[PDB]
Amino acid sequence: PISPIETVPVKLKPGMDGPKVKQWKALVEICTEMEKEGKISKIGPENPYNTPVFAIKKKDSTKWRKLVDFRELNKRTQDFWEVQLGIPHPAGLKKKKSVTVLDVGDAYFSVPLDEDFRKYTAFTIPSINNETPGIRYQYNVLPQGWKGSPAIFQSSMTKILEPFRKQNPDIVIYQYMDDLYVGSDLEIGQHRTKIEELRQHLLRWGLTTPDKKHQKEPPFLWMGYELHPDKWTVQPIVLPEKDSWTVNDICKLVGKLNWASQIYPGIKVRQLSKLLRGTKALTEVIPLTEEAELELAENREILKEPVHGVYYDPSKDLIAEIQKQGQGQWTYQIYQEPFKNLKTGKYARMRGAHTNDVKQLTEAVQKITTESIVIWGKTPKFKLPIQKETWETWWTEYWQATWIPEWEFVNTPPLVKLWYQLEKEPIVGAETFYVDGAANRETKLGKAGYVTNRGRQKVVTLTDTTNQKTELQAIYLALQDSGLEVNIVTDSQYALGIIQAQPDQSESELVNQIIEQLIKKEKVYLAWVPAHKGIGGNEQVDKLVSAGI
Amino acid sequence: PIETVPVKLKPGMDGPKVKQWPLTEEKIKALVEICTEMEKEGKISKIGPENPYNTPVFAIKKKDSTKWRKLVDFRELNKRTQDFPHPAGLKKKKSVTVLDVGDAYFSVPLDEDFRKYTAFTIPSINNETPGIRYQYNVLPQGWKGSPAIFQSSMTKILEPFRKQNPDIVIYQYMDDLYVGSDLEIGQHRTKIEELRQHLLRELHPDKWTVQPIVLPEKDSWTVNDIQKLVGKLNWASQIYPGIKVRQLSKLLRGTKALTEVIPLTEEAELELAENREILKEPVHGVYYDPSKDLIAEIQKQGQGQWTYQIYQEPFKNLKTGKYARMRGAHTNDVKQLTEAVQKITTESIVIWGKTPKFKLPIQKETWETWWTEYWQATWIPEWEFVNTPPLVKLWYQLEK
DNA sequence: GGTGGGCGCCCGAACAGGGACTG
DNA sequence: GTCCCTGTTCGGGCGCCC
Ligand SMILES: [Mg+2]
Repeated sequence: PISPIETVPVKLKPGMDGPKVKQWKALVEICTEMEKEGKISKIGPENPYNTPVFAIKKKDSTKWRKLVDFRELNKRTQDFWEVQLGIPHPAGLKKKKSVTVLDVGDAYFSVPLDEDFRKYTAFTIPSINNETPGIRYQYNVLPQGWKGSPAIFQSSMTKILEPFRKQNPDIVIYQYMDDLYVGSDLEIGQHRTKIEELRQHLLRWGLTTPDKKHQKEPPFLWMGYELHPDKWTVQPIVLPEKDSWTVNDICKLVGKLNWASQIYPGIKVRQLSKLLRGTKALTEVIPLTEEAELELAENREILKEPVHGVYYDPSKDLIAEIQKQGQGQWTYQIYQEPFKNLKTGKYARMRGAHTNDVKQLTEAVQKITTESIVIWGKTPKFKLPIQKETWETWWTEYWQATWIPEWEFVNTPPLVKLWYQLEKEPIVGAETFYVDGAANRETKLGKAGYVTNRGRQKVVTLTDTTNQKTELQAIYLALQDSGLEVNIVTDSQYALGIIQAQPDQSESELVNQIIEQLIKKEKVYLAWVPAHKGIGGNEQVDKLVSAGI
Repeated sequence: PIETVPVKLKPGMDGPKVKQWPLTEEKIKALVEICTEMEKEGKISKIGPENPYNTPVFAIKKKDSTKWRKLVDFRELNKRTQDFPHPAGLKKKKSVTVLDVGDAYFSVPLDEDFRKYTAFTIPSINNETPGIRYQYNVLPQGWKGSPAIFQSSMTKILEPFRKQNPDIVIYQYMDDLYVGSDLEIGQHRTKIEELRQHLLRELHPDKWTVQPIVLPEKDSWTVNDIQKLVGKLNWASQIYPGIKVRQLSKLLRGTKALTEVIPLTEEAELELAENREILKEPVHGVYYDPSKDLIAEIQKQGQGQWTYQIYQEPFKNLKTGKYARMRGAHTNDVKQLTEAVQKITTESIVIWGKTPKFKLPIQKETWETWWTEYWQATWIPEWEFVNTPPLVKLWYQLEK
């Protein structure tokens, strides 16, 4: 049926005509079954518009479908505010005495289209047999590929399930598109007979529920998983074991993996996924890299080994426990009692040229938080690979305002740390190094160097370079010609900025070394002075490096 | 028959489309609670996806109590609505009370063909339903436009209270009512409750303080101690061109080990003395321009020690501040920062009448995850997330 | 082949912002 | 103004769902 629900007004963008083209081949006829159902009416040829059409087949080949390419209409219809904000998660289901999972039948085709807009959805079959001026329908229901349908349908669904959701403030219905899951505080046969009053509700509004009525049938199927009374698991995932690999071939993988990594802990994808780096091709083959292949090896390992998830309760409490995986990667996992996982994840995002393990830890804690608020709607308690103290260190000296929430030290190696601190105070004893670099921006030739109280002076001429770079090279000379204790005086804020921030990794080879040498050092004191203002001995270095440029 | 005034947006601009962000069960639930009333009582309606626009909502526990307020982040819709003097004596009253009125604006019906911009969306814990959307039919709280339209009648309302009580200045920015008096506190509140009983139909401005730039006092100096001096001075330059560094940066002539002691010369010890005076002087050339963005920034010194400045033009600071929070074994940077920004925005409003744009010393993700927990005002200032040069921290720093 | 919407993950394009520079 | 060099937004590919 078509629903009795009031219809939803949609315009075209502020100045468009509507679509219009034609198409062409044994044109087959479901298109009259719709006629007698009200879902399309026939139209008189002073309706200007036409949109192409065609046929294919079902996403589970049981029917040999029809479809319209509103790809033109879509591009001229008003914008919407879509209303699916996210995908519900199983791990966020707090389990109810009784349950069902039913689906609406033929639902797009069950809600009316605004009539002031139906004309635009006018499509026209070629001919009954290859030529006569053919037939011409509009739609009276939500079409199967117009950008309006989903948003509008979802709204309508909601706006209908409404009186059930208050006539029962307390039976829980998870609604994703045209699919339902039902949750009841009632014993099976009052649920059973409550699920009826529901089905009958939808019917009254024009939504039928065939079977398709997942019943006394745990495992319920829902949302791509396999719910149970007490656990849940992902319908098995099979890895693209394609002995040669191209890009799209690998994206196939990582995507299965990220989907995988929501329940199978440990899943990690750093090396697969720097393979896309640089490319200009989408199909271009990619030689499986050594650390990659070795990494790829690891994942297939995990998924063999089977696992489940669990449900939630406002009763017991949420825990998140992060663990340092490899290079810039992390693996979390939320639960409520010890080895019973509730959800897990994977934060590997690389934000910055230069970072250290404590900011990645911060980001991960950030990702996991907002996400918990999304699923369970509250912030968790954490357990983190970093000693209560390292944090206070960091949170003391770092100049930006940072903050991790209610947490407690777990002892899961690798542990997080700051591979070196800078000195607050200059070093009695240490050579005091004055560094400075220059570089001609025409010639891209440069210079970096140093000058100490003990009167020492290098001056390496760099090439194909930038001013910023040389100023970081000079800090680099200084550290590698200085012994285990050293003060340095740079004129560059750019440099002072990176290093104060205490990087253990960066995109730069220069900074990655400057980090090496910083760890090897015993005490450093980095000090700044304004450039080109005649200071001792920022003056002396500054000429050293500045003749030639 | 209660009549409606047409309104619309900056020319060529379109209404907001801002994504709603994750709320907490307690925030949604409190939002679903007052949205129910808010439509029943005929103040908002419900709307489908055919409304392309959207502006975010969360919910604030405006007291220690159990009465939630809902504010809409109209910053975006605000800065697209066509707009249009300021009581100078309010900043200088013994104490000011800030009322939240507030539930007054629903009294006037918003113009229909504008309602479509007021649309917002209430999410679902774990996404168990699509979002439910509403749209205002009556001047919403938090929009530049409500206080506007309503002033007409606010002024009728206040007429006799402003007249009878001459010594008091009442001010209206957004949902807030800032009222001020030289009354002793206690005589003040009895008056402010007299206001509240009328409208049925704590700030101490004179105490706010500027933290100037200050030079290190010590009885011996190192190369290093001077280098940190010359450079700070060198920067103060751009502010007080009446500064002087040359006779002092002469001391660092050769290539001296950071730790070696320099003695200050006849002039040096007087140049520095002449400088520490110039910094007492009022910055010359600063004139609040009403049509320019007000720019506030903030640096985190340490130990609940926050410093701000507020300026429209670089180096022409209208106010340097130091805001001091807690030094704790349970301290919250974001919470503090949240508190800083609010306090600052409040002087900002009290003094100049408008609200600043903040340059926040914090990672955007970090700030966006939490600021909603620790907020308490019925407005929201525009902000961008900076990364601070750890240098310009030393400049404004304090010394024990 | 020629179908819509949603969230996620990555990555590269476009920028924005600053801070140094040239003669 | 020009360079650098950081950050950010966005759109494309895939994953998964209806
Ligand atoms: Mg230099």
